[PDB]
Amino acid sequence: PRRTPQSIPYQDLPHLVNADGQYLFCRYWAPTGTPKALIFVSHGAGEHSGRYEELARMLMGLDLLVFAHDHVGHGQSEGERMVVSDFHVFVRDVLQHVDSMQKDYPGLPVFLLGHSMGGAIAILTAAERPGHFAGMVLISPLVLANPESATTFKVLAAKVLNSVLPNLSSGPIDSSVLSRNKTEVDIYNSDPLICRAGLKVCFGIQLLNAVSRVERALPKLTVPFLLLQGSADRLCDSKGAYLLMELAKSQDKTLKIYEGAYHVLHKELPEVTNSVFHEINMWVSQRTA
Ligand SMILES: COc1cccc(C(=O)N2CCN3C[C@@H](c4ccc(Cl)cc4)CC[C@@H]3C2)c1Br
Repeated sequence: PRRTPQSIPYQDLPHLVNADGQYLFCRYWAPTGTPKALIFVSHGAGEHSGRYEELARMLMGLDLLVFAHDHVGHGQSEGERMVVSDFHVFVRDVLQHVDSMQKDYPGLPVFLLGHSMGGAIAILTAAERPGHFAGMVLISPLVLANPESATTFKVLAAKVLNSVLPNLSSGPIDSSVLSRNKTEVDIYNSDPLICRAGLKVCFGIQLLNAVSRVERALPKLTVPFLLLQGSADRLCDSKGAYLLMELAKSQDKTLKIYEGAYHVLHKELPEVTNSVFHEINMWVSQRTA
């Protein structure tokens, strides 16, 4: 029996096998009756699908069937931790899962919800299939890197390093910049399914590839979207949210800025989290009625 990295047999859990023969752990939240729509939840770097329990329960409460998987190299899925052969693997695997759900629920509209790197994955998925998705909810999507981290000098130095020692790691991401809510920082720091090892050079290069690919995809993006962004985000720069609003061709695009908020808006100070849940609820409800 194939087992998760935590030694649990996949036969005990919801799962799928991707095109590379890797098992991905899956999570579902289905309503009691006929769903109004489907929504895939796309998590960020280093985290996993279980972090979306409360948001998913809210969406299921709106009669959507919510589905997710842990991206390769994350959570309870297989793969070396936080590495990927090419960023497109994440997009391909989302499309596999979406195609499987659409075959089981034909005719239902499908939405995407993505945070952080998961938001870049959602943008690239929707840009790969224009007109396929009904809408997207983006929570601090990866559109622009922190400008102090991604200078030309440092990107060229990382490309040189990647050519020699692709597995060399930097220090870990500073978890205190994820959220002003210190209880949520403590929860993040003690979740065994989160990867807090330093970012490997090779994966840093894939995240730079995601940024480059997102920029080229923006003029192909026509899907309706809700974009939520904190003004003090040190991981996905707020300028990227403004760039997405300017360059996406979508006729239905809305931005809400949370002044002073950090990166994980759905796990921020209660005033911010409650607003994020309310805005997503309203936006999805208006587009599923
Ligand atoms: C747990 O890891 C997490 C948690 C939360 C967010 C992220 C993430 O996606 N980022 C935070 C880093 N930044 C690094 C940046 C970069 C790479 C190489 C070089 Cl030379 C310079 C800059 C590319 C974009 C990513 C986005 C991660 Br990674």
